[PDB]
Amino acid sequence: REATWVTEKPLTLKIHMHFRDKWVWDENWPVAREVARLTNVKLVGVANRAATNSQEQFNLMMASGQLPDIVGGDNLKDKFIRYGMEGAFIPLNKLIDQNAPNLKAFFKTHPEVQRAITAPDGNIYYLPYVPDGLVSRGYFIRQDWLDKLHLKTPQTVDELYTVLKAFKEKDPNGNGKADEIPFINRDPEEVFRLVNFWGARSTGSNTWMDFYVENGKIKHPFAEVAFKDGIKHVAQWYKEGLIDPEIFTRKARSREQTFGNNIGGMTHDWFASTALFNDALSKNIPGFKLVPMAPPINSKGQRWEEDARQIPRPDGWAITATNKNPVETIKLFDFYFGPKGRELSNFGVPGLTYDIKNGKPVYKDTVLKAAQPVNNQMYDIGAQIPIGFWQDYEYERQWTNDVALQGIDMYIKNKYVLPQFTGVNLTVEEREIYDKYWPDVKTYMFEMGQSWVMGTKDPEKTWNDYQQQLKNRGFYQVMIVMQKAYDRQY
Ligand SMILES: [Ca+2]
Repeated sequence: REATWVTEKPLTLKIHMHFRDKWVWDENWPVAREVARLTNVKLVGVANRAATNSQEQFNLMMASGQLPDIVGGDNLKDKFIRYGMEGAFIPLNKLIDQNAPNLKAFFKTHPEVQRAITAPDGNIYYLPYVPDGLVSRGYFIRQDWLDKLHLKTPQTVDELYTVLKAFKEKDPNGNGKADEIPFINRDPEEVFRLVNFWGARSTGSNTWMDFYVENGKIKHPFAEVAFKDGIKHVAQWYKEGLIDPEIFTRKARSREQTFGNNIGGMTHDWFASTALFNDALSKNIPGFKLVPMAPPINSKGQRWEEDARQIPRPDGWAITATNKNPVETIKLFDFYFGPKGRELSNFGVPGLTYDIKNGKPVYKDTVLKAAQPVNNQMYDIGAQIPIGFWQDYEYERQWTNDVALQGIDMYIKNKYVLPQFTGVNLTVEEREIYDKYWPDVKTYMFEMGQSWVMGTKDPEKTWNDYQQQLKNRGFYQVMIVMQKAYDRQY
């Protein structure tokens, strides 16, 4: 028996949580078992472990019969809202005010967050993953390769093109082989962000292919003429091999592969984990020096850093209408917003991954000296996972080295980060159009995007057909409701 118990008799619930296309909830996780012990509530996963698409799995579950008790994961906000209104997920407003003091307090002081997760009917259908921090990604380039080739840090897109071209043809790793890949990225979507170099947006926030606002008008990056011209340039860089040919397939371990084998020359990724490669590779590649660099001046004469930490993220978990124990569930959820629950969800297990010293959670040296970035380590034990939790930046500071810190401070000080889209609140009627067309349009945009990048389709020759399809697929119907909602507020 524990004072943190949310129920006297032991309670086990089923959870479907497939996330980031490669992970599933594991009751075996140290963190999970630690929370079970402290709350007397144990969660058992039911997600298909051999799945490669989390979203597909959510749909599969939505059509596999009786739903589990809890559903969680990344990029589920729209599904939580859509099916929440359909009655698949229950409203949490009441449950919170009456049984979740930690959350009621959090929302009271975080009105923007509460608004961001509220549905058109005014109901809260899930608890979000709430990131902590300001900046997210930044550009990194091989300083040792620049020095080896006697090149200066590229300040413009034209200078960058010359640098990447040199990386490709001048054998910087000096093994006499043309094995260098100028630009690499673990996120395929970052290839689309390259259009920034030519004054075109790729997304309005940390949420991929999100809308943005410009002079009181809602716009979507993939529908703009600037994207047509910008993507032509990206396609060219891809054809010339300046961009990793496996950009859409490599994914997750692109850094360990390309930097580890000394063939990657530049990327655009999160500061902390990316800078760590300098420490992880120092022994094998002596001169290895991956450093942050300001965004190059684009075709519009500006240095853009389009990405920023998003608070909250469209990630989290909800309670299904089939959950026979809703009050205990919300209490379990509330535990995560208390001091001990938040600590576990961020650092892992005390005595395992960290220890309390001077009263503060302090990571063990075995974790800090590991070859694997600290967040990857947390994922392995059930921490820093996209459930409904409040991230604590202190967990990140401990493994943010001086190189990363310098880059972070440079971006903050120089204000390269573009204003982020804070979204809009649609009425039920407006949301109906949104849920009917947006999902499929988004899918189509990505597909067209890859085709343009890989040269299987010429953006110039297919633009009119593309615009016609966006129309036929209801994209402009979605755009109109978005604009009506935007004005309804500003
Ligand atoms: Ca080489």
